Amino acid sequence: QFNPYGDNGGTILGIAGEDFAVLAGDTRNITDYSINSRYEPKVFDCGDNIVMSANGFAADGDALVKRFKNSVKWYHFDHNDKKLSINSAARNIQHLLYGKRFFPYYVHTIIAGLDEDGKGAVYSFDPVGSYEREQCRAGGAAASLIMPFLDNQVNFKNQYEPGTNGKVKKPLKYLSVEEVIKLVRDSFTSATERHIQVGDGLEILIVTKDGVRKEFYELKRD
Amino acid sequence: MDIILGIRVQDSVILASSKAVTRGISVLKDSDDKTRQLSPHTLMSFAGEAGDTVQFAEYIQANIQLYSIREDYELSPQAVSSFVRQELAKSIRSRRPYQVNVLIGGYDKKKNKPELYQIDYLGTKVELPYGAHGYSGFYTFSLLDHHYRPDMTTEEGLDLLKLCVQELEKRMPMDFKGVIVKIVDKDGIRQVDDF
Amino acid sequence: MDIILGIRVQDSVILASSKAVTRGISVLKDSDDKTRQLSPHTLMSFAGEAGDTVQFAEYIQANIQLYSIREDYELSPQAVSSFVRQELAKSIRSRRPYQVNVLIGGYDKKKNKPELYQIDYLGTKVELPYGAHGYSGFYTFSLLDHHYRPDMTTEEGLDLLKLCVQELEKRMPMDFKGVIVKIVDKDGIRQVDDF
Amino acid sequence: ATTLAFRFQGGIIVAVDSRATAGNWVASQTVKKVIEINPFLLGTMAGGAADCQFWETWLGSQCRLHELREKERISVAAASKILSNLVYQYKGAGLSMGTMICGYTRKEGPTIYYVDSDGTRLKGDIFCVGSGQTFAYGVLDSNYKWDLSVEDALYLGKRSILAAAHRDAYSGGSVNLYHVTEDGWIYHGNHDVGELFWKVKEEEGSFNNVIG
Amino acid sequence: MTDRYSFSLTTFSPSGKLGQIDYALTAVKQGVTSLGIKATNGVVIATEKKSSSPLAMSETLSKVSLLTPDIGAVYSGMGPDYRVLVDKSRKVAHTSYKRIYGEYPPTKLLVSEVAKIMQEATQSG
Amino acid sequence: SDPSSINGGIVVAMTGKDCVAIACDLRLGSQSLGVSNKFEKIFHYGHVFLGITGLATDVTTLNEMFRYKTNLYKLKEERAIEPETFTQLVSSSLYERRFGPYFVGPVVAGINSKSGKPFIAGFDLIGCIDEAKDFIVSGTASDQLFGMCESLYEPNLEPEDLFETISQALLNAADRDALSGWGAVVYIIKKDEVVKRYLKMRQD
Amino acid sequence: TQQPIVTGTSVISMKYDNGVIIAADNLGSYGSLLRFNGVERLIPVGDNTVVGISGDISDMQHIERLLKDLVTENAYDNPLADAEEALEPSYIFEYLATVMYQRRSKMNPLWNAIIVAGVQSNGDQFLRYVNLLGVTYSSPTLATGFGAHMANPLLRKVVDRESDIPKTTVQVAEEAIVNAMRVLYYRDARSSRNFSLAIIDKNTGLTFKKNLQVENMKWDFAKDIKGYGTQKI
Amino acid sequence: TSIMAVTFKDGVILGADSRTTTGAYIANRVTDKLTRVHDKIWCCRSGSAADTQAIADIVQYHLELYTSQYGTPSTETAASVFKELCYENKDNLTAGIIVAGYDDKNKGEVYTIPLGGSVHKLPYAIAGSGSTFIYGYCDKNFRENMSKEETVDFIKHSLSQAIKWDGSSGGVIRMVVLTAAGVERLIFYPDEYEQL
Amino acid sequence: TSIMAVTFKDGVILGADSRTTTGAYIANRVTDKLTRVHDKIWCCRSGSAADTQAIADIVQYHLELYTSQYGTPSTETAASVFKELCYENKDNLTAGIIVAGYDDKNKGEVYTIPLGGSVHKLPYAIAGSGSTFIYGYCDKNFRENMSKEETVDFIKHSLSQAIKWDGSSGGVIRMVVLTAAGVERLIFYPDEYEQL
Amino acid sequence: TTIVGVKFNNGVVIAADTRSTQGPIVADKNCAKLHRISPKIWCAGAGTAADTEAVTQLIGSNIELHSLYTSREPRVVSALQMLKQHLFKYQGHIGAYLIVAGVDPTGSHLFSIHAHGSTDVGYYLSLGSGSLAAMAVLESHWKQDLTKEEAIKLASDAIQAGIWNDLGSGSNVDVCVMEIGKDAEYLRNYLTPNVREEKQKSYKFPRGTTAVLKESIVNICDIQEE
Ligand SMILES: */C1=C\C(=O)NCC/C=C/[C@H](NC(=O)[C@@H](NC(=O)N[C@H](C(=O)O)C(C)C)C(C)C)C(=O)N[C@H]1C(C)C
Ligand SMILES: [Mg+2]
Ligand SMILES: [Mg+2]
Ligand SMILES: [Mg+2]
Ligand SMILES: [Mg+2]
Ligand SMILES: [Mg+2]
Repeated sequence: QFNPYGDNGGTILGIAGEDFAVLAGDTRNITDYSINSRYEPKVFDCGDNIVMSANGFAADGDALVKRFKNSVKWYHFDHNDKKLSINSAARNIQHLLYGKRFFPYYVHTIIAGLDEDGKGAVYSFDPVGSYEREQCRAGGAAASLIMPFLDNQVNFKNQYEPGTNGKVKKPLKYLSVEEVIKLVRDSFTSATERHIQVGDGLEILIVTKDGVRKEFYELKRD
Repeated sequence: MDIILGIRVQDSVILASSKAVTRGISVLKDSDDKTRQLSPHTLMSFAGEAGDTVQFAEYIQANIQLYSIREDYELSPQAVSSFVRQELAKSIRSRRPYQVNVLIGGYDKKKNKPELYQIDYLGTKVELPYGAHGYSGFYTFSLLDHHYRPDMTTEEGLDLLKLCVQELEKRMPMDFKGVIVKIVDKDGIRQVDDF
Repeated sequence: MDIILGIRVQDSVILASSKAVTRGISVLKDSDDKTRQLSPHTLMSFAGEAGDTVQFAEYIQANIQLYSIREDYELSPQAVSSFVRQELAKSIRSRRPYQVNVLIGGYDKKKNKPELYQIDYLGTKVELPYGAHGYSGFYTFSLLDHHYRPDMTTEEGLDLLKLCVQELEKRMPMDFKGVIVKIVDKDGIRQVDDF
Repeated sequence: ATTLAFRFQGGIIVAVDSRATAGNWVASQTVKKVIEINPFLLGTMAGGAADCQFWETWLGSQCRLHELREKERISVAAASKILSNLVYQYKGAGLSMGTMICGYTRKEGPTIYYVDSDGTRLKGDIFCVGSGQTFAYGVLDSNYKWDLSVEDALYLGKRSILAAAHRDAYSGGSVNLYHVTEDGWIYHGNHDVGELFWKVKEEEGSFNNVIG
Repeated sequence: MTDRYSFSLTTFSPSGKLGQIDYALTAVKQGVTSLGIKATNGVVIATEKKSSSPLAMSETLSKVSLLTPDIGAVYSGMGPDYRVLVDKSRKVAHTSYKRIYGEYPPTKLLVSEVAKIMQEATQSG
Repeated sequence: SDPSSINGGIVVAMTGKDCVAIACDLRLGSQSLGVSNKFEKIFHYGHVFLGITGLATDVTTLNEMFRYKTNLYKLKEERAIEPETFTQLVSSSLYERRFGPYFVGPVVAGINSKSGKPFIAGFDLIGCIDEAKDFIVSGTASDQLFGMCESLYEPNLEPEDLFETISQALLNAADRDALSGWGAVVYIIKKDEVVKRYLKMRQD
Repeated sequence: TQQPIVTGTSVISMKYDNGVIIAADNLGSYGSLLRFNGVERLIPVGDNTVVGISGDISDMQHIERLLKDLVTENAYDNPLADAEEALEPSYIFEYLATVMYQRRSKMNPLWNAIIVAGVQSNGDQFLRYVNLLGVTYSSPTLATGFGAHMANPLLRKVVDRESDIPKTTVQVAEEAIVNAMRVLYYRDARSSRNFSLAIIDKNTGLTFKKNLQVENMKWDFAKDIKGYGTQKI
Repeated sequence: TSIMAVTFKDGVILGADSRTTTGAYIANRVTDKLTRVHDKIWCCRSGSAADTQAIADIVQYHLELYTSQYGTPSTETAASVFKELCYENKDNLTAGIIVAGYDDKNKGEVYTIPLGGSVHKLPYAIAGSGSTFIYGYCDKNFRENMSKEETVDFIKHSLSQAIKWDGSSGGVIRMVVLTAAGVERLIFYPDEYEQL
Repeated sequence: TSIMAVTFKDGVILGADSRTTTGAYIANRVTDKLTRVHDKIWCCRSGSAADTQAIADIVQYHLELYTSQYGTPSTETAASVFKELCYENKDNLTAGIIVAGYDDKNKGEVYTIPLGGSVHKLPYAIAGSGSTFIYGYCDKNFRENMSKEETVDFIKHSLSQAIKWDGSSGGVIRMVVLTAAGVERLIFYPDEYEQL
Repeated sequence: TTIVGVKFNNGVVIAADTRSTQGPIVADKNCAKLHRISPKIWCAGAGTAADTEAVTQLIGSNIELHSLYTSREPRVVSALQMLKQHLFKYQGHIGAYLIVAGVDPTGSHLFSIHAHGSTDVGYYLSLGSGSLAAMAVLESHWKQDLTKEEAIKLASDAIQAGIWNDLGSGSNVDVCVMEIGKDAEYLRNYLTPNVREEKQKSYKFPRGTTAVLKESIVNICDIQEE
């Protein structure tokens, strides 16, 4: 019997800062126990200061990104070159995903950018289009390895102030872009050690008011 | 849903229908009215798959009300039951059939006679002095076979119905949260508010 | 069978067990006592597959009574519960396992303390202030979590138990025909004949 | 998941938890399970997250079109029936939905409709839906009165979700509270279950089984 | 056939003596001398290679046997009985210890196992 | 249906400077229903500590089995069993049920009384020994624990620093698992003192 | 939904400093029966692109006709059909990739794994993969089927990352490809000795080599191997 | 697998390819499928490699113990022992074995034991997945009382074709010659037999 | 079924057995599997008898309409029409067809269309259940540019062996010769070909 | 898992990677896959890890007793025969796939054995999920009359191919060289090409960060005197 779905592995991570947002993902593409590519880009600049990744089944992932990029193009044609805000992009992607409710895009989608007040924004989608604005979200193979670490080190969960013994929580102080990138790199280094589908390379896209910047880092290739 | 009973006496038809609505683990409601007035002298109770029951009942209700307005005339209980049967007989060979069983209790103003019709989801129609759907008949028909008389008063019909419900409450595993009882006679349809 | 509840208060353990026995379509009995006295100060209630429940309970009862005679001594509730757990843990990897869940309510005469043990058919044992098997806990544990105090009197324990049974009678689809309630304390085991 | 809604003297209380799971894995603790259909109508999320989100936003669009055409607020009866008729068209295809459509109008008063993906539409005073529904029902049934104050009703809804959050493995995170009045709904904050549990335990004397 | 001797061949006499054990000790007494001495940093065991014939290659007959890498044995008495006991002692060190704990048994416990085998030949049928 | 995830729960063990730490949650459930918040999963036989996750009936049975065996070991050997030796005993005992196994994830932690060397080990349900230098994880949130440990851990942590590391590893891993939590215990083990600490955590 | 009937095995390929190499054997299998021994599975498109295809041969022949039709269609009302508006490797791939994903979305796939090898207008090397699921990816070395498991490891030792491409000559690359084909012949039970090899170079253009054979094979050591354990004779 | 045994004037010769596959992967390209159960009694194995090795080992044990008690066994006796194991354990075995041997009294003999565990004495036998493709060729080209050189050519040509068409067959062609003169091993490489 | 087509110096010859089975029952022992789609374009059919008849009838219709408009079709054209039907309807067909024809420009040509609906131009082709047993023989004995008599002997001998080993094949050997001289039918009976 | 065996001039070498996995998760990053059956008979295992360990130790135990009984150094063919008959009896349910190598008074030997009980002979062999990557290297560089140094190089290169290209394999290369007339040399972590880079951040917490409910001393000591 023909199985229209596959699993290309990969792991992605989006984090929203105070006036910036990052969307990171490993560059390894796999089927079963083989490596297809050590560098196959997975996070994409979609225009209008929006970055996107659709992780899981790469054929569906490429299709969705392609259709969203196309939606941005036609939004400009139809609405006098108006900038597609991140919230509007998020609602649009819901309809793209739910349009195939009964034959879904087998992906976990994350987009990142800035909201209309200039604050950092990350949106997270399930395969059939349910979505939420979030501060922090890992997706894909090693998502279960990364999220608990982010709960602890980004939101300071279960951390209290010394001397008070559980009475006073550790205050939620804002993180810089340099601080976030450190946590992203350590998240992926740790995931690479314990997950066989994670490795080769890490590509991070950073979004600010100035535009979209890229950073690349090597990961272990075993 | 679960238990729906019907009994045709001398001058009226009495329909009894359980109040419980259960969605798997929990009883979501204990005051549900499993019936629709199709016309002033015709009442239909119903039980079957969730959603389809009410959808079907209201669909029938709308069609009969449409007929009533168009012709300025109330269809006979026999005519209404035939219309309902055909809809279910059509439905059974559809892509997704209505999983609904009904009782139709009506008073024919032309013949001055009460009439009770039993129709299952296949479109199987029978006119009866008393009837039921599901497992209700298994517990109640032996009592009805014994006590029923065609010349019973409405009050005697209600008493025989109480005995049927008592037997159901004793031997049935499910708690159906009592019954709503409605009477259909020459003056129309009314609900017995203490049962 | 269906619902079995247990609550350990200040000076006693109270076990409540349903009275219904249903074989598929009909309720065959409404006065069934789903419990066995293992020793003068130890009571075990049980629920699971038909036949296996009583067979297992009486088998345990016989073994504890044998121990009592041999040593002229009553085993502690803890000791009895451990014996019962091992039997079920042995049973789960047998050719045909005992499909039986139990509650063991006992008063330890050495420590002067009531004790309640919950054991499922796998041999999973836990000591609790209150417990249940099947779906009973889903309806009752929120009430017990709210009202329970370790210093409750027996009368307060019975009142909290009544509230639990009332919630079960409201939201459960099945009619379990009420409960038999038994108290285990320093004076032994007795049945509350009005509940 | 645990969602409830109940009618009372002061209108409707809606209370929900915040947890979403995929198997044993806790996907999110910050899920918004109350869908703000419009400033007067609320819906609850249970079953399929997408199915609830998508079709209850869609419902908001249909309600807006209704009042543009009819120059009058849509009734809770009519709003709930638009949704139930829609999901009934899809019956068999695999939609998963269990929701309470809640509103307060002039002609109806406070009204709650349980709508469900196999076509069920039930009007009622108290509804609970989700994996932790049975736990919440216990607290609701034993403490509910029509003549509850807005303050006490809000607490009752909060306490009932807490009960479910504690016992049900697939419920938790935080509690969202809403109070629906005739002039619209009023949000009554997000309440972390972790902090709420200890606070309630001390103040109320409940959960003596748990060491704090 | 079948071993129909299911009864003890060693029994208490009226004086409380177990005859067959006493007679086994007499056989040991006739055996060639062997000895053992314990030092602070080692143990030594020794015996005479009493060659039955000069044509016999006495190197092929091992009176001193390795049981484990850290345990050795020597005897006095009936050579064939010793040889089979060494076979059983080597095996029991594996079956009742090394295959369980992943290490060789301590001296006292291997001795205990050999002792048990010898006790059973004193009571079994 | 899957026996190893009916009851839920987790265990984690870590090595530090002249010390080991082993920790577990306190939940026992029946799938979605929480049943007990006092189900401890760490046991000890002398100075050797054993954590066990998985099917709760097997957890209890194996504890009783290893208490049985270590008690006989001690009577015969005239000394307490060591972590290295006990690890082999656990492996042997699990593999004897090769085609009808106990549905568990055991974790051994302790310090060798003669060498003073810290020791930890993990097993699959069938006896395969994972003897890691850094950390061992087990249970329904083992993925989460791997993620926490791999980032939070650093070698040669002092006892009171190791406590913070392992506690935060357990807590945040459990809060991303529906079937773990409802309390937690941490053992800090040194050559001749052991401290046991119950942690405050969310009760959902 | 169908099943493949007549099938072709591995297609292997790699980038080198001035272009790309691609290779595939000449066998059309019918299950375990080595049915057809003269099947060309490398199909050139113009003078800048070679499409290598594995899997179902009936679908390969269909794809071959689509590519032939593509060339005809591109020449229509196109004065620069042999110059600036000639078909690029990237155009040919994107077309095929569209078709493959559309067909899988209708639950009626072309049962193939495809590698498009070529050189673009600006001299850039083009090498990308697409299969029956519409899954696409690029890499310095690409291989299908058994080639993915056995050829890639060998080819990745020559070009392990992007920066190794300019350091790799055509002689070294072809040598690696030819060795990989020998290894596949040793170890793939659905392979043949006869194969085709194509080089697409930005300077020397398209070189298409037919009727190549696996040579320099080691078999002599087989004479010393006896029994399966204890047998000496 | 492609295996065969052929009787001729001076005795019998066994032939086999050397390919062992797991699916489409060649797990061993230099396998020895000609196995010795006695000095001048050999067999060709096809089917499960585990099963046919287990069977052959047991037969070798049986014939070794037979020889110690009763002297050299006949080829018929060896075939019978093979049959007993294959027939009685037919539910749990996947084994197709050709037994070939040389007596001085009986000279060259060939027995084939297919899946069911039946025995068939033949002038020559073919078996294995590759044999299907050479039923026509072998039937047309086999003669009785061929010379050694003719028989080697017959087997070489036959297995050449079996290898050519069967993907599960390949590698070298191994042969074992059984005569009064003794036991001779032959090997033929791809460059030799592919050009035939 | 055992079918084949062989090109030779003067053109092409098609060959076939005459057995049609339903399970083990021979439903027709004198079947004609050599079917005419045009004057000098014929085919051999294997697989579902219903499917291959339906396909052949449609092809004959297509080539008749082709001829009325464009004159005599090539053998390649006929093969293409067969392929179009077999490929596009692969999910609902079980058909293995060999197409053979004679042009004056192209002379004798043979095309085989297996299950999938692929096309393969060959010097000769074999198909049907019985073909498996003669891959070895046909490969060893086929030569290009044979005479008519040699080609008849090659096909007769080949199908003889296919019939001998395949239970699904049997009856008479039918042949159709396609040359410039015209169309000649040949038939060979069991008493003739069994003694070969 | 990638395991190989390579024959050379005066002996045999085996090698293996050090990654053990449970699904897509790496359980142990430095696993020991080279198993000692006897001092000069070693084998590498693929498949179910408990099975490869258990079957090695059982046959290793019985080989030791056999060596003591016969007063002879163990032979590879004995280990092979005992392993295959044990695995055959269990009809593949014991999932042990082994490469068995060693030296004995008969000479140097190299065999493979599969879970169902079939064995093979060869000069170079590979097993596991990375066996195809490894065999590609072996088929490209193997020759007759390899030296000790050439064989170690070839074997480790074959493991590396598995490490880099097979997701089931990773971390380090273990080697064991068995030469005739010499002690077998076990080279644990012969190569280490996968050390983790330093992390960007230290995650050491401030003391008192975790909330505690109760503290208590655990009595690990026995019942005390007096
Ligand atoms: C080499 C990899 C392989 O040859 N095959 C991949 C399958 C991996 C097996 C093995 N892993 C284990 O044995 C793990 N335990 C395990 O799988 N247990 C099974 C289960 O389903 O839980 C039971 C016994 C059926 C263990 C490492 C936790 C493995 O990693 N093999 C390696 C090599 C031999 C170590
Ligand atoms: Mg790898
Ligand atoms: Mg939790
Ligand atoms: Mg919870
Ligand atoms: Mg058909
Ligand atoms: Mg025939």
